[PDB]
Amino acid sequence: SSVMRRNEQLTLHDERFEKFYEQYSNRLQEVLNDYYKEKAENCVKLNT
Amino acid sequence: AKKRKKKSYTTPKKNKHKRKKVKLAVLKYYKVDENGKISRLRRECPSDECGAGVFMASHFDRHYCGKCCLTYC
Amino acid sequence: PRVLEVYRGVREVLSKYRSGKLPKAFKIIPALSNWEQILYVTEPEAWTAAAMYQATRIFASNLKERMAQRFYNLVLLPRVRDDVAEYKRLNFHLYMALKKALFKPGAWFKGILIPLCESGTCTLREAIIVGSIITKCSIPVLHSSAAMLKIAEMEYSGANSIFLRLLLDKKYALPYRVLDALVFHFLGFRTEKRELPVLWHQCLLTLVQRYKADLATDQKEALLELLRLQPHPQLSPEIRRELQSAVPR
Amino acid sequence: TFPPASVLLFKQKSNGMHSLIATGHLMSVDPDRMVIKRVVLSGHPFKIFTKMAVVRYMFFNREDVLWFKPVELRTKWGRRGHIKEPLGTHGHMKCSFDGKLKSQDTVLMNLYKRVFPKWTYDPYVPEPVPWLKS
RNA sequence: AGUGGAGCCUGCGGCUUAAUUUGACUCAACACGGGAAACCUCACCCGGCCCGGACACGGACAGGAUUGACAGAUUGAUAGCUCUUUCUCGAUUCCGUGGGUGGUGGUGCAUGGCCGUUGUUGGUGGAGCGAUUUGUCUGGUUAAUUCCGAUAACGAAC
Ligand SMILES: [Zn+2]
Repeated sequence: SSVMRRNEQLTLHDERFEKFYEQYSNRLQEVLNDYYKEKAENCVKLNT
Repeated sequence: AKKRKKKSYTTPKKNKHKRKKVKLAVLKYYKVDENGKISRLRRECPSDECGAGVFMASHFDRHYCGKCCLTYC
Repeated sequence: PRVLEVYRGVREVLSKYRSGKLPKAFKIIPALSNWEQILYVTEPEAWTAAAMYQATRIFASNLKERMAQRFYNLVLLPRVRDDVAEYKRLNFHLYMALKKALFKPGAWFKGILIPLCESGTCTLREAIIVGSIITKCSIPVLHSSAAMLKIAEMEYSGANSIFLRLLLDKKYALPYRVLDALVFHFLGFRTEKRELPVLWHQCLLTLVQRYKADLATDQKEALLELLRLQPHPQLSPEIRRELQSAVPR
Repeated sequence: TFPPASVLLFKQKSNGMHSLIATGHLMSVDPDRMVIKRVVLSGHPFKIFTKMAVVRYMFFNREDVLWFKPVELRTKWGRRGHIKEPLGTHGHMKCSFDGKLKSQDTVLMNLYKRVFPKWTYDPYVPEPVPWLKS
């Protein structure tokens, strides 16, 4: 904080400074099964 | 030094593909009776985080979640 | 177990990725709890620039700004600094990765810009590239003003003035504490015996082109004293002219 | 007309006004005086090696390069060269030169035709209005 | 012993090709680019998607600007970078109009940062106004202004 200030002419917004300096499974196995099916479907070798 | 002529050549690239504009998509989520009771047309998501706010895309056979990709039958 | 070999497989995929769809296990990385372990399994140091662009795309698209901050600070920024240092320019995929990282500005400023500035070893080419990247992206006024306060309060390096100048070129409405910090930084350059480059003079010149209508008379005379003590044969008459023809309010 | 003869060239400007545009005299009368129209075509050498380059945008077909192959190319920076081969289906070509070309350089070719005046002779001339300044 | 004559292979010219990518042409051009290239290694060719800046002006956006996306239909490509499904994402904006206005530009010029130690021809002397010369040479010797010695030269550096 400095000493030379805005003096006059309005304050529109107050600004938030205390967030910048003050900062510092079934789906999984289903996706695994989908990945395995996709890896198996790259070479099908069975269907006619 | 020796400049260049800058050959112009006209190529029309005005036609570019954009997605369609959906207007007022909130109106089909809820149906309200004349008394004032709200009926929810779309299924609520029972997920870990996006509950009580997120609706389902209503497929021809199933429902789809638009934040965590939950699929039903 | 079975998860570990699948993530070794997608580690092998991401080391050679050029285009196309990624495996769905890669796209559900932010939704999982122990993301750091599987991410270290995927070995981000050996990733391809297109793969890291897609990773930044996924991580920026999925909220939770703290985790995006950690990804930008830990993985993306070291890759950018390594690619500028060796190739002397930034790759196309990594450039669009930094733009899609500026899709999330709060994690970007506190994760990419400010850590790079406080590292101290930021070169001039990195400053030019990152400043052009923030020039392209439209930035929120609050985040830009907070970052400008940050870079004004920091210790001086030659790369910092490029960032400050390209933030002043955004022509946003400035909070008055931010302008106080800027004027105090420049008046902190009043007694320095070090020869200052044309970059610092151009940053001061930009501050006088854009924000001369919101300067008090006392700090106006202080800036005239600053020009008197630290002159340039070319820019200082123009800064003096722009300070002389300024109306307040 | 047998020379000497004074020669004036006027332009019908607007509202029946004659504006003097050129003054001079009559040189010898002959139809065998060849008037040659030049057309200059420019191409950008975008793949430069030693003493030969790959140049584009001067042509856009492959057989245009074969048609104008015999014409010697010159350069805005003083080089003189000749078309060796076309490579692409587009108008990309290999061109040999006497020296090495700069990156900021442009290859160009001069083409010539003979042009004859248009028969728009009529002895009737409109009567001018008195001259005034705008 | 061969090579040059023969078959094969490789290199350079030339000839073909849409492309047959490329610097070097009697040693230092000639299996050099670690170059034994089926994808990369490729500098070449034929096609096809994508988007390509800031600033100013004019629109739209909170009656969502825009981001993310499961399944299926397409083109030569598992293109949510299009359609059916439009579900979420809360400004992080994208649509035209422009302009020696250009910047992750190319190139030249000037000057500086990171590391320590303190056979040629000068210096002085002699000759000539000067270009120049002497040193740097009769003889013997040595790869050699080297060595022995003579000596208007004496000492040296690389
Ligand atoms: Zn979802």
